[PDB]
Amino acid sequence: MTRLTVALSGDCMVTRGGLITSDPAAERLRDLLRGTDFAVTNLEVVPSDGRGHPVHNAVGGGCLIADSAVLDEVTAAGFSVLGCANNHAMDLGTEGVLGTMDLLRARGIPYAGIGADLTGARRPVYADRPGGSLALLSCTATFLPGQEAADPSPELPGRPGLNPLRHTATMQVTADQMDVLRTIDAETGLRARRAEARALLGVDPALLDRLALFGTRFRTADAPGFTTECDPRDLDEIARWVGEARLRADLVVVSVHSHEPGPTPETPGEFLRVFAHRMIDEGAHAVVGHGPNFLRGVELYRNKPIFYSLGNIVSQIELTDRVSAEDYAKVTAERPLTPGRYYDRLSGHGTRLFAPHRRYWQSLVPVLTFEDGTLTAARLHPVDLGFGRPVHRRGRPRLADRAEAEKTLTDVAQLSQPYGTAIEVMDDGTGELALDV
Amino acid sequence: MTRLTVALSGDCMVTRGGLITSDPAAERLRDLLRGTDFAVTNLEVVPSDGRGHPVHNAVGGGCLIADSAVLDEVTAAGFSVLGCANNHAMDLGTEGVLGTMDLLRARGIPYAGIGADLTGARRPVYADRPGGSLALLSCTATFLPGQEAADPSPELPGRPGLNPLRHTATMQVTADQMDVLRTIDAETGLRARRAEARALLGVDPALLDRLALFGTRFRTADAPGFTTECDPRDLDEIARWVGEARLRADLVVVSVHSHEPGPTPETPGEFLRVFAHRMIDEGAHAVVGHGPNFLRGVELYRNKPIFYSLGNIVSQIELTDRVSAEDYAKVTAERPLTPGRYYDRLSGHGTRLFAPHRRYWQSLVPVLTFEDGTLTAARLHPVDLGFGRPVHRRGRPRLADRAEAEKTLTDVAQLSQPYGTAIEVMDDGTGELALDV
Amino acid sequence: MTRLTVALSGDCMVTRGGLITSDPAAERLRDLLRGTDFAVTNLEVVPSDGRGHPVHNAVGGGCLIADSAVLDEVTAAGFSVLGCANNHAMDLGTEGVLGTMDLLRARGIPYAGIGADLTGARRPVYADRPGGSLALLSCTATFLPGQEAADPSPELPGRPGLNPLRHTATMQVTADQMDVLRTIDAETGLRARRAEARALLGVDPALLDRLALFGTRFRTADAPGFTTECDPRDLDEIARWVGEARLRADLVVVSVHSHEPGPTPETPGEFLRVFAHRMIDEGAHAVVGHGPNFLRGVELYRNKPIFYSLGNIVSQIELTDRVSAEDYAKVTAERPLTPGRYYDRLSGHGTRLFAPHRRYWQSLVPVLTFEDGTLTAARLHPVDLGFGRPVHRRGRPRLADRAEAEKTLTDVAQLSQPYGTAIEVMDDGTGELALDV
Ligand SMILES: [Ca+2]
Ligand SMILES: [Ca+2]
Ligand SMILES: [Ca+2]
Repeated sequence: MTRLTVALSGDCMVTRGGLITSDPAAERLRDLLRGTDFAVTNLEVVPSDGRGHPVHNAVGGGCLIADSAVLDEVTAAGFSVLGCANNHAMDLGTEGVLGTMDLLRARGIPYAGIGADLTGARRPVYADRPGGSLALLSCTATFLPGQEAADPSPELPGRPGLNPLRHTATMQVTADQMDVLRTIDAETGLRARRAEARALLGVDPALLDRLALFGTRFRTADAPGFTTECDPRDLDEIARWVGEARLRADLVVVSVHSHEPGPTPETPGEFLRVFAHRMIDEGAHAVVGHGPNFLRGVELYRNKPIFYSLGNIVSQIELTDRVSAEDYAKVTAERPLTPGRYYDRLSGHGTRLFAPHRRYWQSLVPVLTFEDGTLTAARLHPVDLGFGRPVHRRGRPRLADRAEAEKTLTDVAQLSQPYGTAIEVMDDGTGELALDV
Repeated sequence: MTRLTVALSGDCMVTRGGLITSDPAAERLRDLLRGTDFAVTNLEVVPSDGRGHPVHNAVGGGCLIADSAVLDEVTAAGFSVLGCANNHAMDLGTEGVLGTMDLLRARGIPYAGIGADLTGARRPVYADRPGGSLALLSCTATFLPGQEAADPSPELPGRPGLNPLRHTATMQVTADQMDVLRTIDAETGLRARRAEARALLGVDPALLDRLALFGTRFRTADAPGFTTECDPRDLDEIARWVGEARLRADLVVVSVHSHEPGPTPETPGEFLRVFAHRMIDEGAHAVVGHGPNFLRGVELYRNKPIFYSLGNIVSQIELTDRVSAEDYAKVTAERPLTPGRYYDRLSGHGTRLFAPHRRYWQSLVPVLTFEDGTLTAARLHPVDLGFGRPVHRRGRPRLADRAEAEKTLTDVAQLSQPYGTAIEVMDDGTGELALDV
Repeated sequence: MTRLTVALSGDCMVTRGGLITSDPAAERLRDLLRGTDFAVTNLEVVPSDGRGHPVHNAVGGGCLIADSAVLDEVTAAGFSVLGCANNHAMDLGTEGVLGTMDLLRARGIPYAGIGADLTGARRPVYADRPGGSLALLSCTATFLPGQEAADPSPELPGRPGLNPLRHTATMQVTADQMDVLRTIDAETGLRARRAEARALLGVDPALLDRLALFGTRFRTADAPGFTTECDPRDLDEIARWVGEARLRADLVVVSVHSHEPGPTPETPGEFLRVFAHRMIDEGAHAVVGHGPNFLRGVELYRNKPIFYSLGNIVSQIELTDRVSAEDYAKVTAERPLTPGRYYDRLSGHGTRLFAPHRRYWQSLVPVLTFEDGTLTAARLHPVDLGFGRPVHRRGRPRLADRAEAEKTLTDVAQLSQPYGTAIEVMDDGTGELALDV
């Protein structure tokens, strides 16, 4: 009865115009996006007209702020529903995220994942088309503490921010390793410095047999190990809104940002897999992931796709003309630097960071087809971002040529193999997931 | 010489985008509306950008507030002249109705029935087209007391609000029933509590042989009965403006909102029939009614049509994302509710309110043709609103298929039979009124 | 250890300057007020600079709006903490009450009973002095429905308004009287007009053996009677904030507005007595009442005073220069009226309303002395408002002369006798309550 198509993509880090070049492979990507009912991307940049102040985001790679005109490039490329919860949305602070919401609403762009308070950041956004409706929810597990939005109290307003998916890590250690840690705690005098916190709260906050030292949670175990788990509040709250969106839309897509690695950099964190299964358990039709700036595996769970990371769909970090003073300070310089010179010195003249490795310049655009909520097709379109090209040309997306698309499709198939996912391959380098329906 | 077509419709309770789906029956409804000279609907929702505060409208079913973008859906569907006097226009208070007027005027949408003062709410609006002009007046007989607009004094401004059609109800009781009422008044001690109101005003305000007790008017009569009558001020004032509009437009349409039932729910209140006859007596070319959220009869009076209720042309109450705190309090909940969950619990999981009954999901769009003020045709187009479909899909209008349109046309013919109205029926399920001209 | 004095007063209906005349008895009243630690009055007028729109408050006697300069007269007279919850605070709507809050905060005047949302209207205000602190809470049981403030929801803001003390009245009727009421319901056809409300909600909303007809609650009883009861929500919420204020101030005063009469006009409603006992049960040090524009009895409950009504401390209703158009319409006139002529015709040229009766022009200012929360003194100062004087001079307060103060003190003693209250009388006409401490 109802038949809807959804295009998915990863980090859209756009800082320049001319996003879609005159290359036929780039114009064919825009044609692909425009031809779908909904095209989702993750706005990994703060569009700005001047509102806000730069926050110190050194671990995030610096501030990512661009002229608000890049929003026109995003929409003209074909993207129609934006996810905004990520580790850069708060780069201009609470005033910046309020400026972003204003810019998006003035341009008529549906967005989710940020809000004036926590509920607004958690809400889904409903995009209505003549053929049906899509609900988008957006959250992130990577962000500086405090950047999460807050709901109001009877006496104070909330706080603008992002929709959080918090998680805790626990270090499993043997009983002998545990005794050495507490010995180090006592002998270094650190336990003595918690003496008054014991008197104020009534008990040692390091004694939970659990243990909290150096801002890290330790637990006695049979063998050493490492475990992660979602925050129960965030998991239940996000799941709650997913069930709400299922009643009011044909399709529910959950967009999650997560840099956190598993046992190996290409595997997702264990908490992210639990989160993705829960979202589909609550009624989501797809889970699209991003963060690590490279591709990760694709899992089919209860006949619904989980894309743990679609990498970057646009990557123009080194082309931003907005570098904060704290970011400049990370590069020792004998003279004041211009933005382009700053990034050249930051990457060691191109010998480190994202430039030398091909994984940061391959992408994937899935196009899913649903019929009455059932997944009937999941096409895979590999995207090339121009590895090895000059800094001013790399980062713009185009449909990969046959040879490169096959390499990307092989990578995705290999990353998806632990989940039992199979891929059919076309002659042009595109492919599609093998479905059970 | 002059030949004009007017499409009429009922309550437009729009809260979502994609009002006209990709269904050919829905696209053919937009084609029908766009093809007329004037398409009138009743804006039964407050479009908002944030101005105002929710009023407690529990008897009205709750607050009905939507993103102001729904105005674009109304105009793109084909509606061109809006009536705004109804029991929801004041859902965001005087500031909300001032915000609505701003939104409508910024989008170039003609409207009537609300204003900054009582005269502005009473005025007609003149919609001019190359083929002629239509004057629309809009009033409502259902609203919370005080919501009516007010005119200024020499010392104070007026009050923003709606154009009212007030009415009083009188309970006819036998003389023995009357004596019991006054006995109950005296013996319960209620008459004692009016002792000082007697001293301040000079007489008992319950002694009018009329009688006013429990905020109700009682009158001695031969047999028990029930009578209603329009407020003389509102009837003369509205009639006054109708005569004004007749001098300045080719066509004068009066739009009246009224939930009030007659002896049976499908019959209009006796005052509404007197009002409708008066409007045509003063020179109106048509009277379009709405309120009860279902269809009522059609009457031809002095060769002019009276549509006592065209039901809902759009019905998306359960899809609103704006639920006030007082509205939430009507549903006892062990945890905070989302809007969709709140409406599911309010309707008893769909077992009560408007969902179980088909009458709330059938509609009618008449298209009238006038030639020099004379009615020469009155086509009837039954509209389906999707009974039994999921909550996120029902409420959007489309031209009913042959089988359903014939059922709707039978209902209208039956509801119109007490007025002597006859209908010709086409092969597709549409029809037209039998005219005397 | 701590010793604090509190002056109390009733309705302050000020609309003109020169509140304290050059009469030594008036200057001695200001000296009395200025000499206390806290002087409480009820602001029974909307101070305005132009913000808002007049609401239709016919049952309240019309709109009561004045130049905001009257706030300077209130403070210069000696009043220092204002209560604002009453049936006139909303005379200019939600915008007017927001304008009042702005005016009060710009002048540094502590106030309670109105707010931007329901919680702000319920909160106490803390007035701090070098000798200690007083917490004031303000609520009203007389107001037009909907004027109560509202708290926000996750999706909509609250509503500015007043702190409500709602209550329900039940008419006790015999079983035979009950059967006549339902017979009148069925035979008049009124029960037939609820036919669809039965289909929508699932049951007749008039069948609760209780019964709800004509917007009135009826109950079968042994004998006819009349009972009132506080709204459980308002009683528990107000009591909740009283317990909060007790922790943060030396003294807690609850100011309640109530026109509702008991079995006789001088007795308070039964619900008001239950409310007053509860407030002191929760930790309030005094309950000051007002509304009826005349004096009522004084009760000592658990060694804490309850003043059910202190009448008017200022009464200049007929001197307002702001008469709304709806208020003008209550007087049939052959020519447009000026404010003074309008009030002369409204009172029948002075032969009715408040002018002919002395009870509306006598007042009382109690001055309470507390020592560590214990009431050690309660002086009574009768106030004269100028009965029989010209309209432009009556309504301004002054300490009553010996002869008139003794008459007022006799009235208070008589009104307080049913509660077992005794009064000592001084030679000047003032007095004090007989305390058990
Ligand atoms: Ca990131
Ligand atoms: Ca209605
Ligand atoms: Ca009053």
